[PDB]
Amino acid sequence: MIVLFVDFDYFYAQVEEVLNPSLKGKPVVVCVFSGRFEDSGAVATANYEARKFGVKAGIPIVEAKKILPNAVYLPMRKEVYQQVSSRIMNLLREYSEKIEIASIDEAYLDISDKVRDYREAYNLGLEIKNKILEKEKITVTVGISKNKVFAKIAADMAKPNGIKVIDDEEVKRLIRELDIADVPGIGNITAEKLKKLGINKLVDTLSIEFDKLKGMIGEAKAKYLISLARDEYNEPIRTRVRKSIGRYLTLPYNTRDVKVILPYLKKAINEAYNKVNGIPMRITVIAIMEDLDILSKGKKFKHGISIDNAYKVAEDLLRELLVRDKRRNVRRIGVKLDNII
DNA sequence: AGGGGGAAGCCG
DNA sequence: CGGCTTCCCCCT
Ligand SMILES: [Ca+2]
Ligand SMILES: [Ca+2]
Repeated sequence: MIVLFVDFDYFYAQVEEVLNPSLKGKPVVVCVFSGRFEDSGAVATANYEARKFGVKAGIPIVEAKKILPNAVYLPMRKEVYQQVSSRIMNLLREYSEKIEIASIDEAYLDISDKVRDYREAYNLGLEIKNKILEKEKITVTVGISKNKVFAKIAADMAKPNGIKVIDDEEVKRLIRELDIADVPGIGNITAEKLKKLGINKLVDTLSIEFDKLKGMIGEAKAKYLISLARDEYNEPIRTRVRKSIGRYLTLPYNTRDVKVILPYLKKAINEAYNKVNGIPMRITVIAIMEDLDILSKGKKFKHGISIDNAYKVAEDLLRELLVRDKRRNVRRIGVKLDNII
């Protein structure tokens, strides 16, 4: 199996630069403004000119502005980014049908029965890059390896505007030298738990008894990590099915008054419904509380949920959450549409 | 043994 | 911080 992973470089910011070539070479900070205060909210994506100063995704906007007070701060334009992305994805479909659209800016291609050699793979990666740059004016990073995980590692190593192959031998070396924290799917929580016990590299997870590993990080990731370190990850390209579409709004203040909350919830459902190209069979209401804790209550039907009962159902789920948590106020309210068609 | 449902984790 | 995905209870 030969897998080619495509990772659109600093996507949102880069789309902004394409829409405005006068931004290129300037710190660009694409943010999610929350509307509560001016400058409230978080950074969503920043270009390299910004991230070289610590201004990156996840940090509060006011921190960003503290570090880089003269950068170009732009609000999320997700509909645009998504149009561009759908075009690049369609573009990618010409090179393979076995394709997994992992997210808005990431996609996996099984080019196995379509190259037969890693040279062809590299060259095809250059072809893909040149095509994408030519048609959509954005640079991507291509990773190529023996599976999805190492393709992604390759991309991670070559960002931005890179191309990288990880042959079998380099896989062998990587199992031994690559930090657990750099393993795709492994975040800071898992990495910290493992780090506490001297588990630092992939091969390290072999040194510890399975039951103990599972006891630390859960069966799933334990099986995952181990299979990687044994170089037995054989997982195939699964075509899409990412059936979650969400929408979240921050309330004008914290409150338990459904009379205040429900309105914002409906608009959320509204904007959620037109973002999706199909019908959800399951709806979940999601409340972010005042202590930032999150409550979910959802319902699935054997049929599609029209927007008009999405309102009713979601109001029921909301009231239900307000019974479930009699203590805290709500700070943000949202919805997740699942099981789409 | 199995499929929800809801909380925990990842990562831009 | 925000929005998705993963995962692991939990109750037949
Ligand atoms: Ca990415
Ligand atoms: Ca990682």
